[PDB]
Amino acid sequence: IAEPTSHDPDSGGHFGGPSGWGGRYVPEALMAVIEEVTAAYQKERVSQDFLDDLDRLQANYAGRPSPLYEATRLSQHAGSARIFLKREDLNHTGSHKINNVLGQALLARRMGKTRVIAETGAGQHGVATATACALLGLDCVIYMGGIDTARQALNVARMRLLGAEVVAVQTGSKTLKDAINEAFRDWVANADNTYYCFGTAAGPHPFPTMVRDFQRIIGMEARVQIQGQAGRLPDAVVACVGGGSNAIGIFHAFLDDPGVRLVGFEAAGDGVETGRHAATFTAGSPGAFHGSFSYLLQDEDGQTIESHSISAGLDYPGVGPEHAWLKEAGRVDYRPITDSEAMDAFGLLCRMEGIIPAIESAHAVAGALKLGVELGRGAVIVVNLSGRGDKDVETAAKWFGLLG
Amino acid sequence: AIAEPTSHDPDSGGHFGGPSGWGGRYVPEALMAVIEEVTAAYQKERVSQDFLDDLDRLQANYAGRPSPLYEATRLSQHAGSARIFLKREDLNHTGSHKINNVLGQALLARRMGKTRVIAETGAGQHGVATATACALLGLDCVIYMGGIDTARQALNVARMRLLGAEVVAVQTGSKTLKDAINEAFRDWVANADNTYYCFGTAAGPHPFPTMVRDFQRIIGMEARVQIQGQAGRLPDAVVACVGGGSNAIGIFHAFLDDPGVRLVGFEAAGDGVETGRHAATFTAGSPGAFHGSFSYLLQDEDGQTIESHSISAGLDYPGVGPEHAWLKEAGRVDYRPITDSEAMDAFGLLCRMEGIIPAIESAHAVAGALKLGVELGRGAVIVVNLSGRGDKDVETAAKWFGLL
Amino acid sequence: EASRLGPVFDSCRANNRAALIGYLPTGYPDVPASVAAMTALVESGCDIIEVGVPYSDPGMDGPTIARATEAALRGGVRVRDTLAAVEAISIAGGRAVVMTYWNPVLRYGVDAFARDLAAAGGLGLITPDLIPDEAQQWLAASEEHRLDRIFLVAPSSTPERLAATVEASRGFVYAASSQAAPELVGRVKAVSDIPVGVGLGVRSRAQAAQIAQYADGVIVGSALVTALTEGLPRLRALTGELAAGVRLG
Amino acid sequence: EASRLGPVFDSCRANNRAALIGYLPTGYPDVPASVAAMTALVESGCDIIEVGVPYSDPGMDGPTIARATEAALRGGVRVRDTLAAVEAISIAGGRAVVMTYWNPVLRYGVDAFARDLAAAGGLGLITPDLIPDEAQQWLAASEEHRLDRIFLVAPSSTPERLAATVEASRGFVYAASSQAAPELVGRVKAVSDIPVGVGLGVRSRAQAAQIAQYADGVIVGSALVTALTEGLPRLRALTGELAAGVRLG
Ligand SMILES: C=C(NCc1c(COP(=O)(O)O)cnc(C)c1O)C(=O)O
Ligand SMILES: C=C(NCc1c(COP(=O)(O)O)cnc(C)c1O)C(=O)O
Ligand SMILES: O=S1(=O)C[C@H](O)[C@@H](N2CCN(c3ccccc3Cl)CC2)C1
Ligand SMILES: O=S1(=O)C[C@H](O)[C@@H](N2CCN(c3ccccc3Cl)CC2)C1
Ligand SMILES: [K+]
Ligand SMILES: [K+]
Ligand SMILES: [K+]
Ligand SMILES: [K+]
Repeated sequence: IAEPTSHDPDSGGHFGGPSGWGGRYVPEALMAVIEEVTAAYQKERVSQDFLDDLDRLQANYAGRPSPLYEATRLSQHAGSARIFLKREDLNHTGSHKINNVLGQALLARRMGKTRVIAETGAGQHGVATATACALLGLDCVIYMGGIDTARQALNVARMRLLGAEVVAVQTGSKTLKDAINEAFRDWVANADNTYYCFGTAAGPHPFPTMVRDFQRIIGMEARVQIQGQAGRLPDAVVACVGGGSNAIGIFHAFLDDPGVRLVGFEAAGDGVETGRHAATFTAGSPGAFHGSFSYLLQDEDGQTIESHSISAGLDYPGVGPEHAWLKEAGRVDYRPITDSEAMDAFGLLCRMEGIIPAIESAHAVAGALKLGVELGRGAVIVVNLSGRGDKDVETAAKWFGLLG
Repeated sequence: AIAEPTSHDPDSGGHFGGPSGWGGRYVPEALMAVIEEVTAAYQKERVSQDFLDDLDRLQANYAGRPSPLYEATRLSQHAGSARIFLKREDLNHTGSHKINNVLGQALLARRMGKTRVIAETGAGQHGVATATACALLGLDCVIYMGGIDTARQALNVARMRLLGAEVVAVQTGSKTLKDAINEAFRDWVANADNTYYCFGTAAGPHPFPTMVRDFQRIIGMEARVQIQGQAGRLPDAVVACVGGGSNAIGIFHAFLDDPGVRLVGFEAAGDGVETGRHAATFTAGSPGAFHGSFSYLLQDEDGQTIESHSISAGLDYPGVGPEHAWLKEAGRVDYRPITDSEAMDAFGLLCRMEGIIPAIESAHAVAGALKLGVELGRGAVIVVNLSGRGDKDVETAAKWFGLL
Repeated sequence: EASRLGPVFDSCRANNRAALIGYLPTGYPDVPASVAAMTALVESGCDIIEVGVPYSDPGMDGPTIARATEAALRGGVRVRDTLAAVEAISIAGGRAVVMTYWNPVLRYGVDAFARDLAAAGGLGLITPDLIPDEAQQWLAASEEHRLDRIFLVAPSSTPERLAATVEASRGFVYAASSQAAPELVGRVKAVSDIPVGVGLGVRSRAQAAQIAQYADGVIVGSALVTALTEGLPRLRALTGELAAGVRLG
Repeated sequence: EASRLGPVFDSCRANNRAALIGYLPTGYPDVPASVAAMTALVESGCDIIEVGVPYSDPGMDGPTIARATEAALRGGVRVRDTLAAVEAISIAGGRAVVMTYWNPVLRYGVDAFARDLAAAGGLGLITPDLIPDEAQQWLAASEEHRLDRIFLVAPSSTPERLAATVEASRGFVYAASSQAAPELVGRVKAVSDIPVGVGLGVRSRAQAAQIAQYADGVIVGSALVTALTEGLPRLRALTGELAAGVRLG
């Protein structure tokens, strides 16, 4: 039933020591509802009836398991390595986000919450949240940076058709980190009745662990599929890293396979030397940010440096604490991928395999091409295709001169 | 399982129902060489294990089959307490059932040594599917699309171009699906020796009605297994929307010899069948020859095609496939009209009740399922083909519900 | 026994020339003007008149005829106007066949349309989207009412299908479309002596002369529509030039 | 030994009055002007000044303070400017504590910042996003450098967490939060004698007088920034009214 607790943090939410990564950097005003969510999740994560409810929705409603497709036509552009795409782009709503949302929305229902709020950057987590709230009869309010509502407008409209109120956030950089700030403000004001459905493997305990646990299904399936299709464990598993939910979800099943390399690719925007990027591990340093102790882009006084990326889902100056722990431990390598590298990979996946990826996922495809050259002929590389690019079609068409 | 022919097949000339003469080949002699070539190649490869293996492999690992069957319990109160089961073709790669037929025909085009694939498209879903398979198999691709459909399905125009397909906007006639078919026909006549015509619906001259249905049979075969496993018995009714008839014939066919299973197709009635702005081919049409087959069409007293109108690009077609005309004459299937308003109501209801944004085409089938549930009563089991997802329709729906 | 267009082609081989087969669509730019234009074709040297039934989806027609037939339908042309045009042509001395897509015939009734076409003085039917494989009703109606049946062959026609198509035809065979046009006629000449009409976007006296050297009939349609659009006098002149070209060979 | 702010509250409770605790962010509208305004606070009867460190992502601040801190950061405010503000406040005979989000302290170094704040004359640190569960370093630096540590309690605090948060505080407990405010103070009094300050969107003398009935200190922040935005004389006037409100006799 439930997977082991080997890589989990302590009861305070710390990875790698009682004052290590993670924790709870929140006001006391939220500690009641946070302890309540932590207790609700601790109870339900070991309940077979809760796991049965989640499994039932994943199979018949979300369409799991997602397939594993060998993208043979990519091989010659990746040093003749073999690229396998974990097809989360085929999940209901079009991304991995639905995995975590289905678990948290069932939880919100088990707790008797009637109102659900969430932040969103690319709009995939917002759409998924609005999707489950429609499914379960919950009132839904999504917070989204004003810049993101303009470049992911397809998802704004999807959320509204699903009955959710979308609030455009105008403060700060008007992107993901600022939608999170407004969702935070909403939650302390409405702790009594509102569940906060957080979309990535970050934030205060228990969210890094709960989100990873709901995304573990990706890596569990992929580990079985790759052994059936390639006959062995992969040489590498790779994913893009914003807050870290899709990467940790596919990484986790391979953590104890000492021969399986793990690489996360973060967004480098114009370039890491330009100050217009989101390369949290490449250019950031440890600190407290958005309820956890992890890496973030911060200046000399500890003020957050605003991130930039063509990808709204990776345009985030922070990263989840379990990734910080895995980096410090040397288990996972994190590398930057630029806007141009991602869009090259985007277009290459389109014309070679007929798959239109999310621009977020294109960062992981781009990194796998580079990694395939490093590993060379025959190497088996599993790539998490975290979502499809319907939301990015307008942006991609302009980039490639297909609208003028 | 397309190697085994059924007792519902047409004769060698493509005629259904013996003396009634549904189907056939109403094409100029200039296409008979390639039409016979396509017919011979289909009959050869449909029993080749190498071909069946290639198609099964792509359906599983690339397209995401099987699609799940989902009991939409939140719809039950709106369907006379009947049990509505949604066959989730909206979760297929590219977002509709069209990929089933396209993967079969694109592989066949490759087997025949054709170097160029053309296709018509109305909603843009068949165009995206064709463009997708041609990018995967490295074929040149040209899509014909009516100028009105390029405007109201603009998302799919841009997806096709990103996939490397050329898109020709058709400005003649009604500038919709039937006019795109006229233009693709003219292309094939000029370029027959190297071009494969990947036709997207269950109409046209023999072999296309039978071949398209055969590639879509997988829907009903899966659904018949899934409903027996989930519900414990065969359904009381299987319903689907009907444009040319491919998604309906694909889910109907496995149930044809189950005499207790009602089969209901729902066609687009536009502004209403009494308004002359509809696509209710069976409700208001009559027998005749049109687009290579003898079937039903909207036609005036001299036999001129009457232009169809529907809010749905995919159903905006004045014809229908010949096997449906045969099934209607035999009384095996009933065909009923659904208006724009009825479909859009079902559109919004599915959004708010189940968190699924349907194609406006599929919303016609949901609308008819609701009315059939009130007919059949509590506990009746109704399987509905949810043919596609509504990403392409989000703008149209948002304007309809005033969410702009 | 013999075809209805037999005497016309025989008289052309005697006069050492090919037949001039002219197409005009009924109702362009209106029904009276089109009938006046078809009468002008008879007086200006057209041996055979193809009276075109305008169709709503004429995929086989080029842009000149497709836009003319489309304008005729906007003007309200009906199928009965084609039968009235056939009668006017027969009364004026000409020899008329009808070229139509098949669904208007189906809606009329295959037998009833052949009956009314015969009664109007029509001599045959050109069926571009009807192949013999589907021509059961039409073969019966063609025999009953003594009408010629002009099917189309194409450069891509297989040897088997070209033979079956020629065998099913009466009057002449329409060789629809470089050496491809003479090659197609030769393949027909190798299996039958039936006259062969060639349509090839003929526009000038010279082009008509070239085709007259190997074809039994020269088919002009798009150019006649283009001429009539300029004016009835322009149609009369172009037809006279085409009548000269078919006599040179 | 007693807390660095123990004397102030002892002197206030003897005078039958609450302490007036005033917040102003450093660098608003600029660094010199903000130090002038904090000086005026001391001159106008503010017993304790809360020197605010502007933060890039102040999730717990209302629109008034959030706009001010954004402007201060655009003007280039630094953490070291907050240490200079504490020096000036100590020099004018005032008493300063720093209110700050925790990450600027981590980037500075918890021990280094507690050392330099104590050196500058600071009396304590208010940590709105630091709970005692994560305050191991800060508890060590607080005892080492003799700084008060003001944690927050909320109306939603569980009995176990309120007791633990009160036990961890030195100086006073910030009771942040219309019957919720006195009920929260009562829950703190039931377990400890530590002074309790109340924040409540105070903007008038009347409200400050209502709070001084049950609270040991009246905390004002948003109203002071608003008054400062209008002008330094408006600030002194409002502070005078607030100083009158906290006094009962
Ligand atoms: C930020 C949002 N999405 C991030 C995202 C990411 C990055 O999120 P992770 O939490 O790093 O997995 C990857 N792929 C897709 C398709 C995404 O949409 C959002 O939709 O709110
Ligand atoms: C016309 C096409 N659409 C038809 C369509 C239909 C109706 O086509 P059928 O062939 O009748 O199934 C139903 N559902 C969806 C999602 C569709 O896109 C097209 O995409 O070219
Ligand atoms: O007090 S703050 O200004 C400083 C603190 O870092 C801010 N974060 C950001 C929001 N957040 C959070 C994230 C994911 C899920 C749930 C939550 Cl509560 C924790 C607190 C507010
Ligand atoms: O001769 S026409 O003008 C009258 C006839 O209805 C036209 N249709 C058009 C469509 N076409 C077709 C449809 C689907 C797949 C393949 C094909 Cl070839 C056959 C012929 C040309
Ligand atoms: K990041
Ligand atoms: K059973
Ligand atoms: K069940
Ligand atoms: K129809």
